[PDB]
Amino acid sequence: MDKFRVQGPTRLQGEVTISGAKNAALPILFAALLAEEPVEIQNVPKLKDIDTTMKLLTQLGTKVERXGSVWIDASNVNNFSAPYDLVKTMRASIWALGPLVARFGQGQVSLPGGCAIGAAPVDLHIFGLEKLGAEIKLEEGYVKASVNGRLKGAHIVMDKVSVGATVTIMSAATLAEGTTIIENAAREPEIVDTANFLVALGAKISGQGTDRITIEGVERLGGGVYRVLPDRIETGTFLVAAAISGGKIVCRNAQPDTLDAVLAKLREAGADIETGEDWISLDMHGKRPKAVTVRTAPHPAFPTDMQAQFTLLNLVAEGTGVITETIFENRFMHVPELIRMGAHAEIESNTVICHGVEKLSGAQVMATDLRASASLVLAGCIAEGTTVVDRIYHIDRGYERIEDKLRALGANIERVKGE
Ligand SMILES: CC(=O)N[C@H]1[C@@H](OP(=O)(O)OP(=O)(O)OC[C@H]2O[C@@H](n3ccc(=O)[nH]c3=O)[C@H](O)[C@@H]2O)O[C@H](CO)[C@@H](O)[C@@H]1O
Repeated sequence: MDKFRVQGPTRLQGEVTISGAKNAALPILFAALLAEEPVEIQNVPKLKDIDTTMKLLTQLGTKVERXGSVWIDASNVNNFSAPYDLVKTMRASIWALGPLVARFGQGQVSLPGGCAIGAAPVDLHIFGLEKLGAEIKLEEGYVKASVNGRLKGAHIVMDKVSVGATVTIMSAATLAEGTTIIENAAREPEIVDTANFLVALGAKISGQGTDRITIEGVERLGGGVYRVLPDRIETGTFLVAAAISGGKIVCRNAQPDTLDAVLAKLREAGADIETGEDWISLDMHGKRPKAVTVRTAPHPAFPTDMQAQFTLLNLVAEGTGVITETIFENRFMHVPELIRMGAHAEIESNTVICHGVEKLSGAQVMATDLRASASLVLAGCIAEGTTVVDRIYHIDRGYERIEDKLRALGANIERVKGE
C-alpha cells in the first residue's frame, strides 16, 4: 500500500496547472455512452477513476483510447451490464445506468458502496429514471433499468439536490420522447459541463447551472469534441495549499467563476486573491490564515469537496473556526487524523469546531477518502517533521499528479511502498 512521506514545514509557493475536472470528465465519459458517433473528450485528467471508467466503458462495448483527450467510440455498445468487479471502486459507476437504458432500452449496474464519506444511495437516480418511464429493479446488488421503446419526458421535481442524480436524469432525458424538466437540479459547474457536452452531441438542454434544467429529447446523439472544464476542487486544494503555508500560488488553466464561494472564503481567511480569465492567484504574504466559518451546500455555495481542505485551514488558522458539513454524513474522517497532528477540534454532529494551532506535528495519518487524503498531504507539508499519509491510492483516484504538483510548489514529498 503506497504512502506519502512528507517532510515539513514547507511553504507552498509557485504555480500549478489545473487538470480537467474529475467531476466533469466522469459524467461526460458516461454520457458518451449516448454517442452514436466518434467523441473526443479533451482535457481529461489522468486519474484512476478515469481508468476505471474507461475500463467499464470498454466492457460495455465502447471503443476507448486516451493519451490529453479520451477518444470514445460508443457506436457498438452491446453489453448493458456493469459488473461488481468493474464498479466496486467507484460510486460514479451509477452513471452508466441512465445512458444505457436511454439508448439501449436496458441497463444494469452493480451498486458500488462508495467511499466512507457517506452512503451511496441512488434513490434519486432511480427516481428520475422511473419518472422517465424506466422500470427499475433492485436485485442481486444490482440496479436494473428497462423501458419499452423510448424514455419519456417528465417533470421531475428533485426533493433533494443531487449532483449525481441530476447527471443521470439530464443524460437519460436527452434521448427521451418529449421534454424533461429537472426541478431543483444540481447547479454544479460539472452539470453545466456535462450539459454542454450533451448539447455538443446534438442534445437539447437549457437551464444548466440553474435549479431548473430543461431537456428536449432527441432520437439520437451523434459525436463531437468537448473540453472538460478545469477541476475546481483541485484548484481549491492548491489555493488552500498556499493559504495554509504562508505561500503564494498561481493556478493556471483555472476557471475562476466556479469558485466564488471558495474564493470568498479564502478572502475571509485573509488571502490576497487575484483572478484572470483562466487563472487564480493566492498570496498569503507569509501570513497565517484567519479562521473561518464554513457551511457546505450545493453549488454555488461552499463545496463539500473543499470541506476537508478548509478544516485543515481552520486547524492551522488564527482563531476559532466552524465547519458545517451538510452534504455527507461521514465526512469528518480527517479530523481525528489532524488532531493526531496537534490540531484542536471538537465535533458536534455535522459541525466541527476548530481551534487553530500555530503548528502541526508530523504524524502517521490515514487517508480515508479523496479530499481528506489530499488534506493530510497538505497538513504534512506544513507540519513540523515527518508525516506519513497511508493509503494514498485514495488520492490517485481523483488527483492528477498531485505529488509532482506539490513538489513543484516546494513540498518535500515522497511516494513509498510497504502497506
Ligand atoms: C463523481 C462526482 O462528481 N462526485 C461528486 C458528486 O457526488 P454525488 O453525485 O454522489 O453527490 P450527490 O450530490 O448526489 O450527493 C449529495 C447528498 O445526496 C445524497 N443522495 C445522492 C443521490 C441519491 O440518489 N440519493 C441521495 O440520498 C448523498 O448520498 C449525499 O448525502 O457530488 C458531491 C457533492 O458536491 C461531490 O462531493 C462528489 O465528489
